[PDB]
Amino acid sequence: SMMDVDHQIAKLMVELSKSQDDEIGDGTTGVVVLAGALLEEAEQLLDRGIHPIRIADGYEQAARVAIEHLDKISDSV
Amino acid sequence: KGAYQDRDKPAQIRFSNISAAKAVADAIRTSLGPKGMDKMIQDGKGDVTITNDGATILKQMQVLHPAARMLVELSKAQDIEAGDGTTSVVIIAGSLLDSCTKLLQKGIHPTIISESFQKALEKGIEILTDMSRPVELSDRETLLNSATTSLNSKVVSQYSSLLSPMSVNAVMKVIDPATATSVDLRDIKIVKKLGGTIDDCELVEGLVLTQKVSNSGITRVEKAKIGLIQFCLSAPKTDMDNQIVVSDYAQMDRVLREERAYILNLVKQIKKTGCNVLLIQKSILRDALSDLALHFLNKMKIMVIKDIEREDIEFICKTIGTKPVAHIDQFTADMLGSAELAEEVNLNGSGKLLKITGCASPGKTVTIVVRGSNKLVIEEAERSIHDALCVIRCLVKKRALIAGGGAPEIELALRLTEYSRTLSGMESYCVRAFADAMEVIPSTLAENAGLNPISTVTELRNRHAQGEKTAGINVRKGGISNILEELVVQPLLVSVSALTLATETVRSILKIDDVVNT
Amino acid sequence: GPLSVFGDRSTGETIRSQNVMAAASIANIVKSSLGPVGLDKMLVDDIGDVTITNDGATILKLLEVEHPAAKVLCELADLQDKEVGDGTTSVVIIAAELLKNADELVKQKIHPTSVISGYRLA
Amino acid sequence: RDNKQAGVFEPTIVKVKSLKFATEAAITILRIDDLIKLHPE
Ligand SMILES: Nc1ncnc2c1ncn2[C@@H]1O[C@H](COP(=O)(O)OP(=O)(O)O)[C@@H](O)[C@H]1O
Ligand SMILES: Nc1ncnc2c1ncn2[C@@H]1O[C@H](COP(=O)(O)OP(=O)(O)O)[C@@H](O)[C@H]1O
Ligand SMILES: [Mg+2]
Ligand SMILES: [Mg+2]
Ligand SMILES: [Mg+2]
Repeated sequence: SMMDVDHQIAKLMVELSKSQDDEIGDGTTGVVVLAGALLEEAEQLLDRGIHPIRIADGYEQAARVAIEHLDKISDSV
Repeated sequence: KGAYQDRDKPAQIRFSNISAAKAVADAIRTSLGPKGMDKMIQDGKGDVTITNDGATILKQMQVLHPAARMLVELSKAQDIEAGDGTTSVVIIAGSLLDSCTKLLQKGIHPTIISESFQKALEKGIEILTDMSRPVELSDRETLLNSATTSLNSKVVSQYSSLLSPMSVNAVMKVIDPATATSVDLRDIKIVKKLGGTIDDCELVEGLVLTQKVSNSGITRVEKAKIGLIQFCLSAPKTDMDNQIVVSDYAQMDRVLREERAYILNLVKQIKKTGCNVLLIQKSILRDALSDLALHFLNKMKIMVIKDIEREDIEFICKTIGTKPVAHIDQFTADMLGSAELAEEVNLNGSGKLLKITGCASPGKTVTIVVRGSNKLVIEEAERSIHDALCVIRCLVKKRALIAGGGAPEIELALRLTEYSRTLSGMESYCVRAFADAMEVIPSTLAENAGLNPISTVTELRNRHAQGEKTAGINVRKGGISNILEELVVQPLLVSVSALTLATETVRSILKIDDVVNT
Repeated sequence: GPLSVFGDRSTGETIRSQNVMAAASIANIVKSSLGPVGLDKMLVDDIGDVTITNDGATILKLLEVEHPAAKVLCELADLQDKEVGDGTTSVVIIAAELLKNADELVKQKIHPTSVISGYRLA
Repeated sequence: RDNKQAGVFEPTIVKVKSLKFATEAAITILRIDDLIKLHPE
């Protein structure tokens, strides 16, 4: 938020962190690191020629799998 | 907790170099393969250049980043050593660096990456040599197929049927196939003349000159005796300061007359040898061909071509058996060259050429006349013909042949993945990176062909694992096949040199940690 | 951005459309001077020097062309004039129309190599 | 109209060379998929 960004994708990342803070109040740095990592991997996938929408759909599939796995390995306090 | 690494500029510099290199690789990825297209480059001066050659493209685009400059030098080195592969080498280098990115991120040291890359390079040279098959220079079909493969990528590929046999004849005419270990492409002269079409390119066994004939009326000579003249046919002139002081009117008439007589004696000593074609070297500091000399030569029925350059002399002698004469005393019949014809041929109002065809001593020299409708297409035809000649030169150097269509890259990728699984450690990650990085050339071939790169490369990997090591991307069928049936072959030297030079350039760039502005 | 070349870069359909536009410009200059019903053109050389002509090679020589893909067609007219002496307008018109239709195919994603093979065969 | 009887004739070389040169030009221009225009100095 304090960062004087001009790039619109960086503005989207600022919005991402702000959203994590609004909903949760923690994770505001994890969300950004993870999104950057996902895009960095999509970079190689696009180099290999996959459609960015196919990449996004594979990401949705894997995200659903990871969310259910979190519900699975979770503990209660 | 080891050493904090208080400095981040080395890593920033590494990433900047990798980014620049990958940018160059990704910029020229489209000029790779038979389905690859050309780039137009307008220089700052406005000199236009259409080309498919990686070395040409990189040299012509005034790259500014240091790593990109180094890739330019890499492509030039590949052009020297093999003359073919100047795009594959840059793409391989860019890909190796783009993989070094994630390796560095994992936290591997550039020195470990460099050593593991050297290991992968040695194993890959082994693998490519195992894939290779020997070749006999007598295998004219193999030579034709190598040349056709080299030309498939260029604008002159519909003319491959014409320019591959010429590219094989030229080299096979300028080398002793039994003893030759290399070839000097300066033995092959290329003459770009506008006009006609690329289907008009020709292989002249004799000599071709752009210099004009000085005689009017004598354009054609049969049973031609040719002499090279490194002395001047004009009034005598000592190398020292010389004057002719006249003090009486008679000495004037005497001066004119004695000059006439000097010139006439010269041209008579020339005629007496049987010479009917006269090549005069270019002469500054003195008139090499005075009007009197031209008059006398024409009256004696001698064709005269002056302004021959002092750098074409060794070529002209090698070609038409002439011996250069620098003193009239040594101008005799044994210092001439016998040619069955010497003619000034016209090219459909698009200029004139002096063709000395037929030779009693045609010594290991040939000329290729490149025709064309545009300056750009002529220049690119010349470059492509040079690539074909250089492929034949690689075949002469190393009598070994490798399949094409990304078959060596896929086999390399596969066997180095296996090697990586066997060399467990932190070198395993780097060798696996080397393998997946070289797996990018097939991906490029597929993308440019118009296929699904992932599916195509997966099918290629699968068939090479099954055992079809001569399997590649058939842009004619649209998928995978045995590439030798499409006759896509290239010298082992090309792939080997590309790998070696790319690995060395990558290690050099990995040993860099700072940039200064001197 | 990543590529540090000190210049501009056109890529893909952008540069293909530009090349076709340039060729079309050159051909539309001369289309009106074709056949027994074609008409002549004035050309003024920035000083009041006047030139009347119907010869396409003359027109394209006198013009000051900036695009290289259009310089190609100008040189084509010059070459036709050198080797034949007639057809300098028809050759430019035909080259431009071939370029137009071939770029239409390349937009339909027929590979330019395939378009070129077909053109050579035809 | 029957142009052979009307007298509208052209040397074969005109049409032949027109076709060949136009094809060469079209191929050369179509081979271009990129353009790098360097800023003058
Ligand atoms: N007909 C073909 N089918 C499949 N691959 C081909 C064919 N012709 C050439 N290649 C491949 O294209 C690559 C070289 O193309 P080119 O654009 O000339 O790049 P380079 O400058 O690296 O030689 C090589 O991998 C070669 O095997
Ligand atoms: N009398 C005519 N009737 C119909 N068409 C004609 C006649 N004379 C010439 N043409 C056509 O005009 C076209 C072009 O003529 P012109 O513009 O004068 O020369 P070019 O285009 O060859 O430079 C040719 O296709 C030719 O067949
Ligand atoms: Mg926290
Ligand atoms: Mg090649
Ligand atoms: Mg006409």
